[PDB]
Amino acid sequence: NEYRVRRERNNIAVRKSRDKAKQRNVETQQKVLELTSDNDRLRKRVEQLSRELDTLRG
Amino acid sequence: NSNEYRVRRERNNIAVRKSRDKAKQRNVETQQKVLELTSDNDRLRKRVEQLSRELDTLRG
DNA sequence: CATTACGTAATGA
DNA sequence: CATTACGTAATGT
Repeated sequence: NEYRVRRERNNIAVRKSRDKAKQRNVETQQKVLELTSDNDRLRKRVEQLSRELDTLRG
Repeated sequence: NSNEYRVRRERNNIAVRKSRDKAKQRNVETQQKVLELTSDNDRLRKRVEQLSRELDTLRG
């Protein structure tokens, strides 16, 4: 009957949506980790370049 | 007290709504953090390049 | 107490 | 079809 096949299609889609949202969350936390170490390396670079500018003698 | 099953269910349904609200807010705040770090890394990269061009200009 | 998989029905327009 | 909120039950996330 149509009811059971519509329900099974949705039951499959709800699982798929949930697995996909779990995937995006892992990917988003990865992204926060990569952007944060990039941020820290860029800050080290700025500090080091600023210090050279500030102490250049010629 | 009487009907402990319904007491526990009523309290758990509260915990569940609370947990789901919090998870949504954690999700928002994480996306905002990605935005923030992305725009800050952009700013930091322009700074590295503008400092570098200044050193290049001064040294040769 | 907080967290999460499950099936369902509504939303989406 | 994809997404979301719900209440339940199991479980220590």
